[PDB]
Amino acid sequence: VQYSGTGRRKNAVARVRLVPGTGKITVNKKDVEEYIPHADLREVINQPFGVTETKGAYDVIVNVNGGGYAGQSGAIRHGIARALLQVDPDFRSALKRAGLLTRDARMVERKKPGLKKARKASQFSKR
Amino acid sequence: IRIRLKAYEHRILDQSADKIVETAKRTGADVSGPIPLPTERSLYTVIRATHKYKDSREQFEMRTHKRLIDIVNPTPKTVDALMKLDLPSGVNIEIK
Amino acid sequence: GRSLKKGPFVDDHLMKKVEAQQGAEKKKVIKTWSRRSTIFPSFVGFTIAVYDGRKHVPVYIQEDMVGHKLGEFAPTRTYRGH
Amino acid sequence: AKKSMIAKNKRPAKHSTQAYTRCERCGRPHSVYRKFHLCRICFRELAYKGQIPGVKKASW
Amino acid sequence: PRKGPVAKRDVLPDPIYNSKLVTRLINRVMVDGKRGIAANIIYNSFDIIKESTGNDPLEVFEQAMKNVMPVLEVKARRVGGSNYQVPVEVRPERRTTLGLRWVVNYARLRGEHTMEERLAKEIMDAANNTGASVKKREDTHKMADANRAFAHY
Amino acid sequence: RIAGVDIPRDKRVVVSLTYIYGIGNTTAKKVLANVGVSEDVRVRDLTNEQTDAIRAEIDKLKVEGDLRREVNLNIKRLMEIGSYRGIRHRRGLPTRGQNTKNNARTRKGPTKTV
Amino acid sequence: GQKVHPIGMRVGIIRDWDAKWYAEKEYAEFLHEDLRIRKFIATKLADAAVSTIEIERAANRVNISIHTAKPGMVIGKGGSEVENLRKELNKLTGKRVHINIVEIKKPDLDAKLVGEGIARQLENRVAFRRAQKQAIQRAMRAGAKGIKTQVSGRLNGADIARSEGYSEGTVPLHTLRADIDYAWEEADTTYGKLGVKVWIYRGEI
RNA sequence: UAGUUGGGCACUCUAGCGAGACUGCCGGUGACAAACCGGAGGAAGGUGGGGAUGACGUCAAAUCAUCAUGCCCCUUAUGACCUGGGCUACACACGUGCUACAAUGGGAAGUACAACGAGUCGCUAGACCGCGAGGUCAUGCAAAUCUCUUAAAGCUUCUCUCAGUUCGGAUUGCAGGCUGCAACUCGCCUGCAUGAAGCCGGAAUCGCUAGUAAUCGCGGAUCAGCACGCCGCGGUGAAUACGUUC
Ligand SMILES: [K+]
Ligand SMILES: [K+]
Ligand SMILES: [K+]
Ligand SMILES: [K+]
Ligand SMILES: [K+]
Ligand SMILES: [K+]
Ligand SMILES: [K+]
Ligand SMILES: [K+]
Ligand SMILES: [K+]
Ligand SMILES: [K+]
Ligand SMILES: [K+]
Ligand SMILES: [K+]
Ligand SMILES: [Mg+2]
Ligand SMILES: [Mg+2]
Ligand SMILES: [Mg+2]
Ligand SMILES: [Mg+2]
Ligand SMILES: [Mg+2]
Ligand SMILES: [Mg+2]
Ligand SMILES: [Mg+2]
Ligand SMILES: [Mg+2]
Ligand SMILES: [Mg+2]
Ligand SMILES: [Mg+2]
Ligand SMILES: [Zn+2]
Repeated sequence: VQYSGTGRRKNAVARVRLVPGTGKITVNKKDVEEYIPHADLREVINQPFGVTETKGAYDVIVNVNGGGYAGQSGAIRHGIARALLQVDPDFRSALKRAGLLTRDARMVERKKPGLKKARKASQFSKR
Repeated sequence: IRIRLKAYEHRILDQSADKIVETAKRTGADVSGPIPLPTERSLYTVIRATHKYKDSREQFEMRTHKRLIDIVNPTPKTVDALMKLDLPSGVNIEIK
Repeated sequence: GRSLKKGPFVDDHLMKKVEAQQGAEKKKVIKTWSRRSTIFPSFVGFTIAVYDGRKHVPVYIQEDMVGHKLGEFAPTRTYRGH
Repeated sequence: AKKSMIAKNKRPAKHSTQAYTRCERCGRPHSVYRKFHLCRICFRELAYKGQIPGVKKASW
Repeated sequence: PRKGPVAKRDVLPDPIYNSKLVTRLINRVMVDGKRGIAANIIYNSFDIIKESTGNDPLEVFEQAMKNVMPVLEVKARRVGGSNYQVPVEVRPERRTTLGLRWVVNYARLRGEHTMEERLAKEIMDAANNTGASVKKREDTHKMADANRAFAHY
Repeated sequence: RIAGVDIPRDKRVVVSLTYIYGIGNTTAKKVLANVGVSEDVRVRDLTNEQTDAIRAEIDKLKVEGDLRREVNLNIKRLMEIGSYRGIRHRRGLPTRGQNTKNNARTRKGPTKTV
Repeated sequence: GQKVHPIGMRVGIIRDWDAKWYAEKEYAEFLHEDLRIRKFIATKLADAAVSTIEIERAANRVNISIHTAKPGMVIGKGGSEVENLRKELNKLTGKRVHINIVEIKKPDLDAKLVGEGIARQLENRVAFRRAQKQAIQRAMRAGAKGIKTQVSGRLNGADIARSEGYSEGTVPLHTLRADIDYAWEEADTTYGKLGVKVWIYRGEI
């Protein structure tokens, strides 16, 4: 038995799979520390277990691709939350109030024409 | 048999794809698809004005939707049937 | 710069004129529009009136001058100062 | 001088790099799309008309 | 803005000290969104703090914050043809903001070769109630007292 | 020291050699490779025999007054033939094709606000 | 301020390409061929009420659907006139040109036809106000949900150009679902060019 | 050895059809309403975020050099052909950007994650030569199939140690590569050589309220050759909004 899930963040998409274990997390055939060497991002990933009281209960195998490490970290967190819901609907209340279920929709705003960036404008001289 | 269809409008593309699938299915040969492919997109930007006014622009996108069809166990009748089924000029079709 | 394989460059008409004048006791001015021509050791000893955009300026060739484009030796535009 | 320039551009060029592309609709030399062989002005004009296949206003 | 007060974005606490204040400091030091360098420098600075003083770096930093955080700021106000400053109590968010801002600014001004070293030195001085950050806080409070006659505004 | 220029003593040998005119970073690494001397060791620790070998390498090289005279001979050569390049040198203007309406301060000198 | 072209705005939303064909490597040649065909057809059938030209391409064949309010005039007697046109188009292009004709029911609701009619009248020195008003009446009787028209230039040969326009009903250019037909024509006078613009709004889609 | 092969589409993805967000329901305020505040659920809550969309008009604003056009002027010339030259000038002034002034850094080594788009005589794998720019042989691909294209910041080690420096990369000499008939006027790029100003910027002045600013690369249109510009894409990622006196 493996509980699956999918998370998305920016251009990173992660297929998550929970297998009951010691909390060891492997992403794309490599450990979380090997792949994401940023402790902040690793803690972000582990948030769902803390809220759901399932610390160390489940090991996670995640196949994630696209975007950078931080975006993929967010995507991994979203997939883990979805997988926990699969395991137990009753986690929904805690997961929602923590907002882990909610899909972070903030994407890269496109560049506007005439503007050097999404909102940056050319330096202006009155005269 | 492998068939690649390309069209600027997904609606006629789907209509023609249904025509191809139905004729092939009617002829008896098995059909795989229709398989959508990533719609190719080209973008062109032009100054909206005809003189100076560099900042104000307009952008035009050309979209090419593409469908794929794989007909398995092609019967002899199917080849002529697909060569007889004529799609509008609005759809471009490639065979093998 | 110029590829070594392609070898040195010079306009054919200019090259023909210098060759015909090679066996000349006293070199005569060669009037050319060709700025592109590279200078050659054979070119040494000649005076070339190179077009400058409005007239052919004569320039005398010598061993030091060889190896450079003719047009460089004839400035195009004039600037005296302000 | 537009007509003489148009005719000369049509004629084969003496050297490869000399060959240059004009808008075959108006002869405008600059901003001639290779895909459409039209200047930006003529391209935008015809695209609004809908007589350039595939093209349409871009938005996203 | 014109409409009214906006909602404030929150920050998750630190991974190793588990406090929002440390994360705010990391963001403050952050430059060009290079949060990796920011957090590494903050942690190195706290290590030096624990070394040079066996106390908790978190406690030392809280002491530095309490020492640098102002209480009464001066806001400029224009009265007719004369403009002058007016003393104002600082809302706690601005208090923490000013504390972190002053610390980082003055730390960047320090003379030690490495930023974590500079930050550690400045934090310890602030905890000790000395240095440029406390100097700035003293000046702000001093200015508030000087212009205190305008408090009624 | 090496060719009459006191290279810095404490710095690493690679950088100290670069302080020689006519020797860049690439040439410094090359000569150290030839001599077998490590790049990290400082010159103040370099033994005298190492210095002699390095001097031999440099002697084989052409640097310092020799190099300056060579390059100045080339510039003098341009000016004496009177090339476009020579006139560029003569009037202190960019020679490699830069625009002069703006910038060109390096060749021209400081600004003359007039 | 300026406004987007009413047709170009809806191309792909409810309006479709008039050049209805697909090509990749011959895009340039086929588009130039279409332009020359359109120019030649316009010059030839200027007298005929030719509004729309639709081109379709299949191999070397070229199908041309010509919409007109005078299909009899365009065809001629016994297909004589259209056949002559077909032969000339074959000479021009160098490939088979199949031609189809379409009857324009309610020419009053066509932008180009109405605009061309107003342009003819202006060339004939009719009061521009009268021309636009009667054009509006014909369109409204034909059943337009709305019409709008504009004439700009040296009206009555005045030294200072200006623009006079009229409208009736509803012409919501911004509403995208709305089917608003548009067309621009120039009426050349003794004083220069006069520009005529017509917007016609039928039942929305 | 390889999602390779067999096998399956479950997941992702792709692209059609749909569903969903409609102040839709609960609470509070409200003049029985409009509407406002909050809550629920939900991925998204009040326009969810962004783009397209630009009213009547305004400035005799801009464009007779995209094009068309009234009128006026030229017609062996203000028309036309060719070569060369200029638009690249340069005491200075201004605007817009690129790189920097360094340690939150530079150098060496390792190692990881994108997206948008382009390719037929073009993208070009792999291999040989070359320190490099690239040259040679040669492969697949008209392309979710091959290639451009293992992105850079990142993270992890070593070195440098506050120095106008191992910062800086201007200027200049030499020697090369390419494209092209042709690189001097007058291209880009590379190696060696040199190492300029520049130590955070007067009066004043510009952008931005969030995946924004800031910061990092990637693609493309023009295009034989040529971008620090423009269009677009993705990575990391803040501070602040007290308030409407000026
Ligand atoms: K062109
Ligand atoms: K120049
Ligand atoms: K300037
Ligand atoms: K779907
Ligand atoms: K004109
Ligand atoms: K005119
Ligand atoms: K200016
Ligand atoms: K720039
Ligand atoms: K380092
Ligand atoms: K050149
Ligand atoms: K500055
Ligand atoms: K190019
Ligand atoms: Mg060219
Ligand atoms: Mg040196
Ligand atoms: Mg130049
Ligand atoms: Mg609107
Ligand atoms: Mg005016
Ligand atoms: Mg004229
Ligand atoms: Mg210019
Ligand atoms: Mg310094
Ligand atoms: Mg705003
Ligand atoms: Mg971005
Ligand atoms: Zn044009």
